[PDB]
Amino acid sequence: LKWPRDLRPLAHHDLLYMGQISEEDRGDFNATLRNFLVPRVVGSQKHREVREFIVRSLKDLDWDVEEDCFDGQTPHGIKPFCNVIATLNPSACHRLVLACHYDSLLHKEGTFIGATDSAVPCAQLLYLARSLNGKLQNQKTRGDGLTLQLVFFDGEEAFERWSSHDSLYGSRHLAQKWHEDRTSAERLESCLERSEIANQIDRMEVMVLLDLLGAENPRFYSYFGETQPVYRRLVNIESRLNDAGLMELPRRRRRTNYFSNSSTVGFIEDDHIPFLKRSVPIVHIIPSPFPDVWHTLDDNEQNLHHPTISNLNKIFKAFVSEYLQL
Ligand SMILES: [Zn+2]
Repeated sequence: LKWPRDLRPLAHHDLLYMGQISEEDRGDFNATLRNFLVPRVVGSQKHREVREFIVRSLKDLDWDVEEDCFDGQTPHGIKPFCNVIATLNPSACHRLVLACHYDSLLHKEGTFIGATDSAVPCAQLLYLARSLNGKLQNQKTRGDGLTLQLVFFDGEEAFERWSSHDSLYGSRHLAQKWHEDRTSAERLESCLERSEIANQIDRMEVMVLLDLLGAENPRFYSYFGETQPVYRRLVNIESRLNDAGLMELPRRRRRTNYFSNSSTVGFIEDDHIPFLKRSVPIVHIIPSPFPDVWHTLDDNEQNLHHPTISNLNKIFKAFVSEYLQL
């Protein structure tokens, strides 16, 4: 089966531009990232501050922002949860959805920053919205029926031992909410010819979920055959960036190889699951293996690898540009 949207290769000019960074771009990203490098456990003041910062940053860019708030039972009692959904053009039928979670694990051993999990992904999504703002606002005027949507899930982490009932609180809630929210092509702006739209979940054209990013030398694989055409664009973009000499490497004459051209046999539970169960196509941008710092007190700021983060930001910027033809 072909991808429902013909995927036009990024022109060289655009690839080079998406692959550059000024030191002020680096500084802008780091400034954004500092806002997330704090404990943000569900129910806490800093958690509320982080949500407020996400919401304000995106409202300031003239995105439509929904705070999807609810209370849910947990092994620790009733807890408040608030997903944040930012949509560049609400009326556009189809959404390229980029996602991550913004809560941090309540770690039994002490204060836990969750720098890779997922403070960096949070910052990457905001940095994309900020750095591509002009181009995105231009794209929004086309009436082409496609837009960008950013979802910051709350309550990804378990309070106790990960289970179907203790984990993915925000994503389980949102997927069900959108599945039950009925709509059709006539109510929406420029749906593709062959689109079957019965509810809001059908408008998610593909969900690209970023998680556990920020450690050196991540290895990604295509986890879903369904989105192999999309995944292959990340492979190609990374290859073109290396060919252009636009990746930061430790030594001359090396290449990044983050996006492997293989598939793996690996089952990961994450925020994508409740959407996958409802036929949303998923690209899961998560390393295999997980970073060594995963769910340890060492998942902190100093253990981030900034050259890797810069390289990923170039891939992601080029990918959004290519998908939306910015
Ligand atoms: Zn985690």
